[PDB]
Amino acid sequence: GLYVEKVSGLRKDFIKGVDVSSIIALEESGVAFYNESGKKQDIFKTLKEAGVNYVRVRIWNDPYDANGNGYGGGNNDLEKAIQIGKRATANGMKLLADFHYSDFWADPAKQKAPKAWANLNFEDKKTALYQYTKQSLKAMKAAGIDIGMVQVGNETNGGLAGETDWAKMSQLFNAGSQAVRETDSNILVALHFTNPETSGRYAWIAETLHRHHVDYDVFASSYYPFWHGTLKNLTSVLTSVADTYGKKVMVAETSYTYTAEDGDGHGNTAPKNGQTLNNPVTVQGQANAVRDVIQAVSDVGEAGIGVFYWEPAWIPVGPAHRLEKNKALWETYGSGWATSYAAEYDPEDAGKWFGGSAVDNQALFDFKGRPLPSLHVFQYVDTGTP
Ligand SMILES: OC[C@H]1O[C@@H](O[C@@H]2[C@H](O)[C@@H](O)[C@H](O[C@@H]3[C@H](O)[C@@H](O)[C@H](O)O[C@@H]3CO)O[C@@H]2CO)[C@H](O)[C@@H](O)[C@H]1O
Ligand SMILES: OC[C@H]1O[C@@H](O[C@@H]2[C@H](O)[C@@H](O)[C@H](O)O[C@@H]2CO)[C@H](O)[C@@H](O)[C@H]1O
Ligand SMILES: [Ca+2]
Repeated sequence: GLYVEKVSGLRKDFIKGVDVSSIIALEESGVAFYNESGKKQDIFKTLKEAGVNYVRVRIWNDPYDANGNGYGGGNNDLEKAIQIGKRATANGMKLLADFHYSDFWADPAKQKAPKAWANLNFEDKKTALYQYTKQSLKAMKAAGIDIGMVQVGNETNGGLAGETDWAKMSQLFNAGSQAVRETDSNILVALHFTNPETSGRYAWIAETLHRHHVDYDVFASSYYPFWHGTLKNLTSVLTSVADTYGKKVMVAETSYTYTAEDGDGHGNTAPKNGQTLNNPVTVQGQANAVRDVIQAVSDVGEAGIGVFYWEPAWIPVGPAHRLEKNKALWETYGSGWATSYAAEYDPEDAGKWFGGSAVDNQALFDFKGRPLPSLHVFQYVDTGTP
């Protein structure tokens, strides 16, 4: 019964991606995924069949404490990035390596230097970042992974690898870019920012990137309708960057709630009083939201290259009523957004909120691993529903 209005002007090579970085921790936690028919199947195969043509994976330098206890949130390191990349290429999908350049979650409020770079002077940290990127990419190439793009940083609105001065951040951006350029000329270099609704922000950032000669191809943006303003604004601010600086643009992260229920007992990020919810919290609502961001980015014209849905399969390791049993799994496999072992690195946030999935209700799969009708949105935006 799913309905999808055809996206007008959508290019045939539009990037349709998903970030399923938590897939490895989940599978080790016992979680399983299925396909339409209902038979266990590799999620990457189901994604390919759904029309997805790109996979994004977050990479933390060393997301573990001194003893090796994972910080959680998927315990995403280079090693899991290779596992995911291999399965992505094996299923005909390009890879987007997303380097946070930190040992844990990197966002507007958190851009902590990796423990190894904790006390390196700026010069040495820069070359370490360049080196890390270079070696990581080479390990992926060696694994035969088809890399189509690299994100030098994740939501670096106010910092990167412990740095907050934009003159220094730019040098770090170039150190990362350098590595990518040396690895493969065909790999697109992306920079990722968020909060597009903030007046003049993206215009200021783009101009600053230009004044510091940062070498990049894609100006990426997060876009969560709950807090980031209108689609009209998104298109407007991305088009401005595109036309003024000749860059490509895209949405590196987006999602929507298909249900108000919490599937694993650990409070979800959305929905919540105060959040802007222009679509009904249903499977159709979710599908309309995705379809609309795709339209919004496509409306940018030449420069709008794609949209990545963030974590469409971070489903529960168990029902909400088995909360205590779930905690054990989140703790042991880091299949939750964070573990108590991350308190040493991030006492402020992870330190007091560690637990399970905060987005199980925004997946494109149900709590049991079955694909929701909304997964079809990737195929239907080209033609629309029959
Ligand atoms: O569980 C209900 C509560 O969740 C809190 O959110 C927690 C952290 O405060 C939040 O930073 C974290 O977000 C993770 C990561 O830091 C972020 O960059 C990324 O985009 O999402 C991650 C989670 O998917 O999530 C935890 C979850 O407990 C809310 O702050 C609190 O109000 C309440 O909703
Ligand atoms: O990780 C969650 C989420 O954070 C958003 O940014 C919030 C807030 O909305 C901003 O106004 C604030 O400046 O920074 C915080 C981060 O703590 C960000 O815009 C989203 O894309 C997500 O990263
Ligand atoms: Ca939950």
